[PDB]
Amino acid sequence: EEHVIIQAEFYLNPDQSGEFMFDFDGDEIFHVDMAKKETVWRLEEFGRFASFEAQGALANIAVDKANLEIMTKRSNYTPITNVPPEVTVLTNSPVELREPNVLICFIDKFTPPVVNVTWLRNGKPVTTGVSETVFLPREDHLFRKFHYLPFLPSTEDVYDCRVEHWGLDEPLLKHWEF
Amino acid sequence: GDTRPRFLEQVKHECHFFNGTERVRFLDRYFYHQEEYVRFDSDVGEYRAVTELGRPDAEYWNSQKDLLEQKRAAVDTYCRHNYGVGESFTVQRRVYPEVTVYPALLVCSVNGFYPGSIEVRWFRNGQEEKTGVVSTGLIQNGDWTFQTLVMLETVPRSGEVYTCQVEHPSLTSPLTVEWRA
Amino acid sequence: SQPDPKPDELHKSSKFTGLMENMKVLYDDNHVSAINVKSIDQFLYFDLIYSIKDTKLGNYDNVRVEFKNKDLADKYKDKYVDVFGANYYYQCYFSKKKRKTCMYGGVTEHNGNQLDKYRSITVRVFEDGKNLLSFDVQTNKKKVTAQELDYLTRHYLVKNKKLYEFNNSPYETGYIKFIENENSFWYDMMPAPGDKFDQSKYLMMYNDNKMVDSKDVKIEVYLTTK
Amino acid sequence: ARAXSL
Repeated sequence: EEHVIIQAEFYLNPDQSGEFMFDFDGDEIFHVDMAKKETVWRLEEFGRFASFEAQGALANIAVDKANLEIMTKRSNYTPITNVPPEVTVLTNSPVELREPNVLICFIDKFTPPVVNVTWLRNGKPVTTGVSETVFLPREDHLFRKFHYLPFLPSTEDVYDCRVEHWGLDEPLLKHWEF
Repeated sequence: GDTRPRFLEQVKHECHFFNGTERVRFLDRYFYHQEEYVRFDSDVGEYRAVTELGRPDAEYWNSQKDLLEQKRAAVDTYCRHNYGVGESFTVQRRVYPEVTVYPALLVCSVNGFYPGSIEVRWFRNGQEEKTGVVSTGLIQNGDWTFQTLVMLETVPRSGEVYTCQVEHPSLTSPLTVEWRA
Repeated sequence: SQPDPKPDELHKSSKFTGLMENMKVLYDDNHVSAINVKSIDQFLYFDLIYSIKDTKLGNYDNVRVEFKNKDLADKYKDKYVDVFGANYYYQCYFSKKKRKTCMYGGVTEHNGNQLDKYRSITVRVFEDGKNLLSFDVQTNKKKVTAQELDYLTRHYLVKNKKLYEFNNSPYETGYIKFIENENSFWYDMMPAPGDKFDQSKYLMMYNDNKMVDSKDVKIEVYLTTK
Repeated sequence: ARAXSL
């Protein structure tokens, strides 16, 4: 291999949540917002170079739901075993005071694809300019996910990426500080 | 917390490319939770159950000739087609790395590059350092950029010159950052 | 409430190069109509699936009703309701648990919303500022979705004013304004510019399940000729 | 881009 393009989809019950995305060498090209029925390019620039009929994706998710029900029954209602995420917090760039950076909360190797991620600055939740990716597929078929918190490095701030997942008894907090 | 049973269905339509699009392998994979139960491998040409729970599907799907016909043409109408469509901003994507050297133990942080293929070497007085070099490995930032840190444990001599050199597809020649003790 | 259409804000039919037929069919004879039904399933958390038979031409047995949010779906999930909406088939997809159609909003609780006789709502049509046609549309619902009234209004206009034709429209611009107690809001009646018309995306404007009081609503249609 | 689920 040189490259691998994967159209990954999933449907989860009872959550009734679904996802449809394209992955290139591990990076998300785009995913479909099934409610707004729009293609969400991982990098805006992508939308200027290619196109995709987001709505076509609902056909797949509809089949996936149908298949899930068939398989659910076939497995005699065997549920998924939660697999807790290993969480890592790093910066996207070397840290320098007064130089904007981004805290990256890498949530890896987990399932089911449902997680609550909160950023805490000095023990308090911070939402300012945060962003995240949808659930990215792994070759072992667990999931990866990224959460981002732009921030201005300070010797007086401490951060924590708090991750809630059914594989964990309590929220997992990954700390970061200058 | 919510302990209600969860049931997950995953489907992955994979396109594996070799030497450009010379060789392409298409995989139509179906998973129940994390367990793949049925798949269509273009190198095989038909759906094959991966677990007994898949047999039912592999049978009904191979029974549809218009269906197998579609899947067998997938390497072209799907994989090669999409490869062509996204080639310029995926396959040809080249973002150069920024290299930062700072005293930790010297740290060479290479950031924001794409693709992942990269070579980062530590030099001391013009000689490559092999022993005492540790790398965090390739790190995917999740935004189509990578980063990696290569550390060098050393004891500089008077005015010792350390050099972090990076080679990457985006650059014509190595990118060098020299730090003098 | 909502400021009237600003200059160049309304879609120009001339700027639409696809087939207006695709817009026309959304306001032709066919539409979804169900009285006193309860959702029997859900595809995604923001929709509800109803078992509704196409009795005019049997094109479907199930209807997917998508809402702007999970709250709306939850609000009506276990309620017996009346469903009325402009439906579509292209890009209509959903899994249940011989065929199907989709629509947005168009849901009102049945009980306590019925009128013993049909109530008329006046529609005044303006063509380049001139009111050449005015007619009433009927509903036996105390609270009706703007979608239903919009559909009834446009359908009458398609038959009588050729609002939408196969290729394009005799009207350049067009918007339907709903007025209720010195408060109003409107919808752009023309397709977005371009060679293609996305029925599902256009109809998505009805996913807020917006309703009006049939007793106090008034309708005004402003069309500009070409 | 072309989408490819049975």
